[PDB]
Amino acid sequence: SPLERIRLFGRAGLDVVAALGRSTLFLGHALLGRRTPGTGLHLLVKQLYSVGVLSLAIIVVSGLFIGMVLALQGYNILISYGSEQAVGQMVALTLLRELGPVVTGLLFAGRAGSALTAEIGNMKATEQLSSLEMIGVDPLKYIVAPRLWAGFISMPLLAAIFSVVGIWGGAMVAVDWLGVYEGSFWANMQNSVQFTEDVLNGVIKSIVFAFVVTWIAVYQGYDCEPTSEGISRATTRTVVYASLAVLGLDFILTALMF
Amino acid sequence: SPLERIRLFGRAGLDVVAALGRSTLFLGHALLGRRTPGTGLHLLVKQLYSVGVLSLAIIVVSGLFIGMVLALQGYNILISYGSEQAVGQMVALTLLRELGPVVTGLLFAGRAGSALTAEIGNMKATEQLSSLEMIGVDPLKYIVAPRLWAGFISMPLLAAIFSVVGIWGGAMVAVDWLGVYEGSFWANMQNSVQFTEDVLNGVIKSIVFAFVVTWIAVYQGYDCETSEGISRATTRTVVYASLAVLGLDFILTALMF
Amino acid sequence: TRTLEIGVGLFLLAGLLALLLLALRVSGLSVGNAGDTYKVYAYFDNIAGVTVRGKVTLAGVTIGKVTAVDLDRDSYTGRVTMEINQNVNNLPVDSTASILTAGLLGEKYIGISVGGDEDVLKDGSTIHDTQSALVLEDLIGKFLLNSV
Amino acid sequence: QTRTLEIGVGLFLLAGLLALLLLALRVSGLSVGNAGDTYKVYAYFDNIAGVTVRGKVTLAGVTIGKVTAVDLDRDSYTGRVTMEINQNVNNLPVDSTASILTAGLLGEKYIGISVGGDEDVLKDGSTIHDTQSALVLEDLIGKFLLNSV
Amino acid sequence: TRTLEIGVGLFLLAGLLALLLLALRVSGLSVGNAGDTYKVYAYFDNIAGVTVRGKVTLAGVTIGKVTAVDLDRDSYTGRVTMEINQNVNNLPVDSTASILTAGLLGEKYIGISVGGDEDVLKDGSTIHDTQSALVLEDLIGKFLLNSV
Amino acid sequence: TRTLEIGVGLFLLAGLLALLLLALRVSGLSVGNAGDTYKVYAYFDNIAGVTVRGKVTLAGVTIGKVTAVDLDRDSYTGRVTMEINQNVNNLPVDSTASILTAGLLGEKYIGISVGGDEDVLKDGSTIHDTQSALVLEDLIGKFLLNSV
Amino acid sequence: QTRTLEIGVGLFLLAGLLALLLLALRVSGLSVGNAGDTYKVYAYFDNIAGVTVRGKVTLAGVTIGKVTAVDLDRDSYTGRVTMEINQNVNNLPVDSTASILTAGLLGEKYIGISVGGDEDVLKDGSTIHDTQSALVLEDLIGKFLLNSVN
Amino acid sequence: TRTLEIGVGLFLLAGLLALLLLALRVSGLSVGNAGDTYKVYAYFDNIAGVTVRGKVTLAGVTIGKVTAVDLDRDSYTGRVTMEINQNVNNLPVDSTASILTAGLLGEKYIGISVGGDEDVLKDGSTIHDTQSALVLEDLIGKFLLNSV
Ligand SMILES: CCCCCCCCCCCCCCCC(=O)OC[C@H](COP(=O)(O)O)OC(=O)CCCCCCCCCCCCCCC
Ligand SMILES: CCCCCCCCCCCCCCCC(=O)OC[C@H](COP(=O)(O)O)OC(=O)CCCCCCCCCCCCCCC
Repeated sequence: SPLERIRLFGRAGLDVVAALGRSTLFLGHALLGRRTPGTGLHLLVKQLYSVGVLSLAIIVVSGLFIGMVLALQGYNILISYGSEQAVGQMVALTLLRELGPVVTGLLFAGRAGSALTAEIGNMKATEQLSSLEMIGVDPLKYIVAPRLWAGFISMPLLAAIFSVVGIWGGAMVAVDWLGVYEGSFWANMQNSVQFTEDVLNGVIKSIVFAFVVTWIAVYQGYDCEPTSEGISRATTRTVVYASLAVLGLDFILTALMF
Repeated sequence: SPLERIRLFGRAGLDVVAALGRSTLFLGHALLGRRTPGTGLHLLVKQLYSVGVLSLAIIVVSGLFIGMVLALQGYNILISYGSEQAVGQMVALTLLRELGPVVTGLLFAGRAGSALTAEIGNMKATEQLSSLEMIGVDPLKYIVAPRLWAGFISMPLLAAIFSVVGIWGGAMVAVDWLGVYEGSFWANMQNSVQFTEDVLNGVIKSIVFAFVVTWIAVYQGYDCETSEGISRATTRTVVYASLAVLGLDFILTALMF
Repeated sequence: TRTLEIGVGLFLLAGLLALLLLALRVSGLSVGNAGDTYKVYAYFDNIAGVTVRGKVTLAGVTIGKVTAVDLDRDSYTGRVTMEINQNVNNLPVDSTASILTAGLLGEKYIGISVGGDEDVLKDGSTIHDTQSALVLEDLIGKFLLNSV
Repeated sequence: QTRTLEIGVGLFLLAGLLALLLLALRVSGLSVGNAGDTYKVYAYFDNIAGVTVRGKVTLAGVTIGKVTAVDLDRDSYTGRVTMEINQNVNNLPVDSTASILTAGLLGEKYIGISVGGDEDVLKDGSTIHDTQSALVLEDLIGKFLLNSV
Repeated sequence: TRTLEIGVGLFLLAGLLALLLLALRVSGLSVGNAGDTYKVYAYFDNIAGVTVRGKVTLAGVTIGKVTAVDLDRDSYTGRVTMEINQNVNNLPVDSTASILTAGLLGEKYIGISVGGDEDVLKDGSTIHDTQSALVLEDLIGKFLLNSV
Repeated sequence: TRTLEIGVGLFLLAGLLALLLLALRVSGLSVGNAGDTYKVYAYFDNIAGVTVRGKVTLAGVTIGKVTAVDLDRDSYTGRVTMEINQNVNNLPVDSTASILTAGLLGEKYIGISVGGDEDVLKDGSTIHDTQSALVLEDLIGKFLLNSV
Repeated sequence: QTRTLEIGVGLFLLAGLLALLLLALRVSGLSVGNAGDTYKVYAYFDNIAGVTVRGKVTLAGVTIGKVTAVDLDRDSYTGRVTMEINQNVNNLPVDSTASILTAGLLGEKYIGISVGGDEDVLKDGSTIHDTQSALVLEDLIGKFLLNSVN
Repeated sequence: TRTLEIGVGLFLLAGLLALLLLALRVSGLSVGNAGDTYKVYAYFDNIAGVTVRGKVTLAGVTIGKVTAVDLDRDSYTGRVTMEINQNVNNLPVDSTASILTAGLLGEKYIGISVGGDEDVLKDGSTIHDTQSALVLEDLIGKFLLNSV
C-alpha cells in the first residue's frame, strides 16, 4: 500500500534516529560506566592485536599501492607543466591530508570494521555475549570496551603507517622508476607541507574517523539480531555506514580546515 | 616451533596459489559452462537489483562527498599557485583518472562485495545450494552466474554515476562557496580532459576491478564453511577486494598514465 | 501516535525533495544575481574568448551571464545574447560594450560602459556600437611589425 | 518507553551533528581568541573588475579585512564595494584614497587604502569619497600604448 | 515482480546517462550537440602549437574542430585539415586562415577572416593564404638583434 | 601471552615512529633546523606580498623567515618582524632591507643588502632604510601615462 | 589429484597475470607491421637549456619526432643533442638548420627544423652542422638593455 | 609431498627476501664515490632562485648538480658549491659561471660559459669571475625608474 509504503519509510527513518540514540547510549555505557571485575589491560592488548596488527598487511600494501599510484599519476599531470621536481610535494600533500586518512578509513572500516562487527555479532548470537552477564562481568566493559579502545588508538597509527609507506612508495616510483632527483624529491617535499597545518590536520582527521568507525563497527555488532543472517547483514551495514561516515566526516573535517 | 611454522607458511603459500586455481575453475564453470534448465534473465535482473540498485544510495552520496572534498582541497592547494580556475580540470581528473574509479571499487566491494558473499555463503550454510543440485539445477549457473553478471555490468555504471555526481559536487562547491568563475571552471574542465585518455581509461580501469571484485566476492562465498565461516569470509572478501582494487589500480595506471 | 508518525515520512520526503530542488537550484541567485533576468543582444567584430556563461560586467561588478554566442550568417560577425539582472535596468542605449580580459590571463569577459542618453533600453533590443576583443596577433602584426 | 529515551538522545545528538553546518558558521574567520568584531566601510569606484567577494582589503600591504559586498548603484552606475576592517585598526583618516592593486602580476586583485592626512578619522560605517580605479588590460592598451605607436 | 524491473531499468538508464554525460558534457566527441560538419584543408607555413581538437573559429565563435596536422612531404608545409559546422558555410574561399594564441597563454587555435563575396566554398576544398604561426624566435631574433 | 604482546608493542611503536618520521623527516619541525635566534624589525611603505614565514635573505642565500606583519597605527606603515640566523650576527644597522619578487613571479620575499657600518646589530632593533615593494598599478600608472 | 590440477591452473593464472600483463616492459608496438622505424640525427648547439629528454622535435610545427638524449661534446665544450625522425619523413635536406623554440610563451622548449637548400637530403644517422642557438632571459636582457638603452 | 612443501616455502622466502632487498636499495642506490663528480666553488653577489640541489649546466646540457649555498661572514656575499661530472674536464678557470632562468619562469640554475683557454681545473678549485642573477626590482628600479 502506498500509504503504508510511506508508513514503512517513516518507520525506518525514525528507527534510524532511535538506533543512533541507542548507539550513543551504548557508547556512553561502554567508555565510562564502571570498572568491572574481569576488566584489564590484557583485553586491550589482545584486541589491539586482533584489530590493528592483523590489519597491518592490508594497510601497508594499500599504502604502497596507493602511493605509487598517486606518484605515477601526478608525474604525468606535472609533466605537462614541468614541475615534476615537485612530485614529492604532491603525494606528501594528498596522501597525508586527504587520501591518506580517507583511504585508511575506507580500508580499516573494511577489515576491522567488518571483522569487529562479525566477531562480536557471532558472540551475541552464540550466547557467549549473554553468558558474560550471568557471571556478572558486564559485557560492555569487557567485550566492546577493549574493541573501542583498540579502534581509537589503532586507526590513527594505521593512518600514520599508511601515509609513511605511501610517501615512500611514491618516492620509490618517482625516483627509481620515473627518474627524478631523489634529493629534490625529499627537499621540495619538506618545504611545503607545514606540519601544523597538514600533518597534524591529517592526524586529527584520522582520529575523528577512528572514533566514528570503531563506534559504528562495534555497535552494529552488539545490536545485530542473533542469527547467522542478522550477522551477515550487520557486517554489511557496518561497512556501508562506516565508509559513508569516513567520507562524510572527512568532508566536514576538511571544510573545517582547508 | 620454528619448523612447524615454516611448514604452515608453505602450506598457506600452496593454498593461496591453489585457491586462485580453484577460483578460476569456478569462474569458468560459472560463466560459460552450459545452459542450466532454470536460468533466464529474471535472475540477472533480480541480482542486478541486489548488487547495483541497492548500492546506489551509498556510492551516489560517496560521489557527492568526495567531489566536494576534491574541490575544497585542490582549490586550497591551488590558491597558492594562482590557477584557481584549474579546479575544473582537477575534480574531473582525480575523480575520473584514479580516485573516482578506485573509490567505487573500495566501496562497491564493501557494500556488494560483502553482501554478495554473505548472501551466497549463508546459502551454502542453510543448505540452499546443496538443495539446488538435487532439483537438478546447476548452482553455479543459477546462483552465482547472475551475481557475476550483475557485478560485471553494475560496477562500471556505478563508477560512471559516482564520477558524474562527484564532478557536479565539485562544481557546486567550487562555484557557490569558493566563488570560482563557473564559466572558466567548466571551460578549463571541458577543454583539458582528453576523452580517449581519461574517460575511457577510467571506464576500462573500472571494468577491470569490477570483473575482479565480483569474482572474489562471489567465490569467497561459494567456498566458505557455519555462521563463523561466513562472518570471516565476508571480511576476507572485503580485504582481498580492496587489495585487488588498489593493486589492479597500480598495474593499470602503470600501463596507461 | 505511531500511526500519526507517518508524518515523519513526509518530514523526510519534503526534506529530501527540498534537497533535490536545491540540487537543481544551481543558479547563484537569491536576490542578487538576476531575480528575473532579461535579454539583450550585442554585435562584435571578434569575440575570441567569451565562451558561454561568462560574467558580464558594468563598472566591473557582474550583471548577468552571456547566454549564447552566434555567428550571424549575414556578415559573419559575433552576435552574443546575454542576460541582465532584473533590478539593473537604467542602462542607456548608448552604453557601448567591449571585451575586457579577466586580470591578465583569465578568459575574456564582456562589459558595458554607460554613455548616457534618455531612452534606456527595451530588454529585447540590441547594442549597436562596441569595441572588439584584442588579439596578440593584430596587436603585434598591425602595431609592432607595422612601425618597427 | 525506552524508545522515548533513545529517540530523545538520538535527536539531541543529531542536533550536535547538524551543529556542524560549517558553511560560514563562524562569521569571524581567524580564531576564538582574536580581536572579534569589525568596522564597516564603503567605496565608490569606476571599475571593480577583479574585486571578487571574500578578497582582501589592506593598507600598506598588511591585510586589514575582506570585501563583503560588490553592489552596483542604479543612479550613477558606479560600483559600490562594502568591506570591513579589523577592530585593531580604526584610525584611518577620511581623505584616505582607496585604489585597486593587482597582487604580484596575476594574483587576486586586492583593494589598498593609501592614507592621506586629516584629524577626523572616520565614522567606520560611512563611505569613502575619493578613489583610484583598477587598471584593466584592454582599456589601457587600446587607449595609451596604442596611442604612442 | 515489476518494481524490480522498473528499478533496475532506471539504474541502467542512469548509468548510461552518466557515461554519455561524462563523454559529451565533459569532453565532447563526434556525437554531441553539433550535427554534420564538412572538412576543409589549409596550408600554413608553420603551426607552432596547433594540436588536434583545437577551436577553429571566425570572429570568436567556434566554427568546428581541427582534425589532422601533417608535414607535406613535398613542400614541407603544415597541411592542417579542420572541420566546419554546417550551421555556417557562407564563408568565402579567398580568406585568410590565421593562427591566434588564445588570450595570452591559451591554446593556439585557428581563426579565419571573411574573403570578400566570391564563390562561397566547396567544403572539402583548400585555402589560399594564411598567416604563419608566430613564435618568440621569429620576433626576438630580428627585432632585438637586428634593430634598435 | 607475551608471544603476541610484543607484536602489539612492536607495531604500536612502529606507528608512533611513523608519526615521528612524518613530523620530522617531512616538515623540519622543532627537533632543530635553525637554533633559537632573535627577531629584528623593519619599517616599510608597502608589504603587499610579504606573507608570514617569508624567506628573508642576504645576497640571495637564505637568512631566515619573517615572523609577523603589522600595521603600526601611528604612521600607517608596514612593521615586519623577521628572524635572523643567530650565527649570522654581522649585519650592520646601515644595511637596508628591500622587498623583492623571487626571480620573475615568485613570492614576494625581503632581502637585506649590506650597507656596512661598525655597529652591527641589537637583534631586536628596527631598520630604517628600505626600498618598498613595487606595485604594477602605481608603476605602470606613473611611467606610461607621462614618459611615453 | 584434483588439488594438483587446481594448483596447476593457479600457477597458470599467476603466469597470465605476471608475464602477459605485468612487468611493464619492452614495447611490441606494431613490431610486426605498420611501424615507424625512428632514425637518429645529431645536432650541435650552443645552449639547450630547456631541451630535456622526451621533448618534441618538429618541422613547421607538426611533430616530426622526439629528442633521444643530450650531452656535452667534451672537445667542443658545446651541447650535442641526438633526436629521432620517423622514416616516413626522409626529405629533410642537410643544410636544414635546427633551432630551439619556445612553445607559445612559456611552453617547454622544443626543437624546430628549418628546411635547407641543397639537394643532398639526409642519412638519418648523420648530423646537423649549422643551426641557431637558443635564447636565455638573462643573456638576452643582458645584451639589449644596458647597451642600447642607457 | 613434504620434500617439496618446505622447498616451495623456502623458495617463497627467498623471493620475499629478494623483494625486500630490492625495496631497501633506494636510499643510496649506487652513489659510491659520487661517480666522477668533484667539488668546485663559486662566488656571487646575489643568488635568488638558487636553492639546494639546484641545476648546473654548460651549453644547456646538465654538467652536474648544485651542492650547497651559504653566506661568507667576511665579504657578506654568496658562496655556492657544485659537483661536475669528470666526463667534462676541459673547463678552464677563465670560464665564467652566471645564473640563468630555466625557459622563462623555471627555477634558476647556474650556467657556465667555457671562457678562454688556460690551465683547466683541479676539481676542488674556485671559479673567480662571473655575473649575478638579475632581480626584478633593480632592473625596473634603475632602467625604468631612471632612464625611461
Ligand atoms: C551539502 C550538504 C550535504 C552534507 C551532509 C553532511 C553529512 C555528515 C556526515 C554524515 C555521517 C555519516 C554517519 C553514518 C552512520 C549512520 O547512518 O548511522 C546508522 C546507524 C543506525 O543504523 P541501523 O538502522 O542499522 O541501526 O547509526 C549508528 O551506527 C550510530 C553511530 C553513528 C555515528 C554518527 C557520527 C557521529 C559524529 C561524531 C563526531 C564527533 C567526533 C569527535 C570526538 C573526538
Ligand atoms: C587490460 C588488462 C585486463 C586486466 C585483466 C584482469 C586481471 C585479473 C587478475 C586478478 C587476480 C585475482 C584472481 C582471483 C583471486 C581469488 O579469488 O582467490 C582468492 C584467494 C583466497 O584464498 P584463501 O581461501 O586462502 O583466503 O586468494 C586471494 O585472496 C587473492 C588475492 C587477490 C589479490 C589480487 C591482486 C592482483 C595484483 C597484485 C599486484 C602485484 C604486486 C606488484 C607490485 C610491485
